[PDB]
Amino acid sequence: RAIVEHNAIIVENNRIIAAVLELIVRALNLTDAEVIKALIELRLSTLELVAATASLREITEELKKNPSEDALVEHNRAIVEHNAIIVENNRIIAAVLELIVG
Amino acid sequence: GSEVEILKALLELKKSTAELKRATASLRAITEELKKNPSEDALVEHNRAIVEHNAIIVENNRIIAAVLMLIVVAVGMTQEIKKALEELVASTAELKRATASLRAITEELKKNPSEDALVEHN
Repeated sequence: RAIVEHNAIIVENNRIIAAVLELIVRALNLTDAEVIKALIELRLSTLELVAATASLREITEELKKNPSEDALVEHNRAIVEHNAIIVENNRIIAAVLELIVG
Repeated sequence: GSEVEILKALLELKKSTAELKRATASLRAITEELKKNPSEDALVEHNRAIVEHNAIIVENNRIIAAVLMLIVVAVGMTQEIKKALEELVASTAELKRATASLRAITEELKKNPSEDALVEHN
C-alpha cells in the first residue's frame, strides 16, 4: 500500500514539475528547438506515466481483493514496469532542466 | 617461434568467441525464463552476475590478444634483424680495416712524404 501511495505521489510531483517547467520556459521566452522538443517528449511521457499509474492502482486493488502468489508476482512485475516508466519520465525532466540551465 | 604463438592466439580468439556466443545465449535464456517469475531472485541475480563476468573475460581476452599480436610482430622480424646485424658487423670490421690502413699510411707519409704516399692517402 505504501509503495502505491509513493508512486501516486511521484506522479503528482512530476505533473507539477512539468507544469512549472512550462511556466519557466514561457517566462524566459525560450525558442530553442531542443527545449520545445524536450517539452513535447515530457508531455508524452507524462501521459504514459498517468496511464501506467492507473493500471498499477487497478492491479493493486485486484491483488488486495484476491491475494495469491500469481497475483503477487504479477503485481511486482507491474511495479517494475512502473518504475521503469518513472525513470524515463525523470530522464526527460532532467534533459529539460539541462537545456534550461545550459 | 612466432609460428606457434600466433596459432595459439588464433585458438584463443576461437575459444573466446565461442564463450561470448554461449554467454549471450544464457543472457537471453535468463531474461526470458526469469521474467516469468521474478520471485526466483537468487537464480536471476546469480546468472546476471555470471553473464557480466563472462562479458568482462571476453573483453579482456580480446585486449590481451591485441597486445600479444604486437609482441608477435616484433618477434617475426628476428631473421631480418639478424641479417641486418650481420651486415652491420661486416661493415664495422671493414671500417676498422680501412682505419688501420689509413693510420699506417699516415705514418708512412709523414716519415717518407713520397708522392705515392699522398696518392695512397687519397
